[PDB]
Amino acid sequence: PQYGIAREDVVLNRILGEGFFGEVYEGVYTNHKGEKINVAVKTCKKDCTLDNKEKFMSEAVIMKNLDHPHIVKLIGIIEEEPTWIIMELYPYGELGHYLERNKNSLKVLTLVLYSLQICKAMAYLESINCVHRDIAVRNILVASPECVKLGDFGLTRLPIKWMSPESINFRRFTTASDVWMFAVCMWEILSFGKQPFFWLENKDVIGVLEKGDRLPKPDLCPPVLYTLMTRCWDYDPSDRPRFTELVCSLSDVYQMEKDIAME
Ligand SMILES: CNS(=O)(=O)c1ccc(Nc2ncc(C(F)(F)F)c(N[C@@H]3CCC[C@H]3N(C)C)n2)cc1
Repeated sequence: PQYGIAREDVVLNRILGEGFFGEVYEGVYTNHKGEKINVAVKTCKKDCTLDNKEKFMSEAVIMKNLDHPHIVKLIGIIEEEPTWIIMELYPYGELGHYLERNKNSLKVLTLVLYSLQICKAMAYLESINCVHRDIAVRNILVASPECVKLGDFGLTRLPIKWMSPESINFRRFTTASDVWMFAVCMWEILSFGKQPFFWLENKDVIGVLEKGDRLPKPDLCPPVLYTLMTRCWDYDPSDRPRFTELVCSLSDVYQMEKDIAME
């Protein structure tokens, strides 16, 4: 057998966009069985520090070990020469843009479905007490109109407007902080990709939160779902639902929204 991937197997065709560590390219990987897979090929800047070259790899190896239908798929790794991380390519791009573009067609059913899918990826991460620091629509890829995948990165310049009080105040990041951030992501989804607290500056966020003030319900967000978001935004992290519970609740909301739309 010829397990793993050879640099021969992979051709670069165009720029995709800059990733945290370096440019990412669109290309085509040719299978062990001759199939052509479209791929996003991540690279690390040649001039970056050893600590950065090591984090790039550290993240890669974790992504290699993760296996969830709603987390971006790592196909392989070429360590040598210019290191290439070969990910599956998701043709529809980032959820936030996809939502902005399709805001007049998307039904609430689908928005709840994307929320549920991300919540399942998070319940998996919670089962290993892996914390994801970037559960946001910019960092979720659209595999198909009915499938989203949580991004790699986030598995200075912090996403203040997505962070729990404890994160902002003490740089504490736990599962419960991820629950808070995940509800913010639900809010972006149900708002068709608006930025949370777009009407504030970063410095003003914590004070508003400390006041008990919260993102308001998006127009098309079901009240039941907003109540759910609201629980995820409990100031006290012990009082927030776990991800396993949220999967159950969101499953119910999803099944309800489905019934409503089919009849
Ligand atoms: C939405 N923007 S776009 O330029 O149209 C586009 C933007 C991505 C894509 N596919 C795409 N597919 C897979 C991946 C990933 F590497 F698996 F995560 C990916 N990563 C993005 C590329 C560099 C940054 C990272 N984003 C998610 C933060 N991207 C296809 C089109």
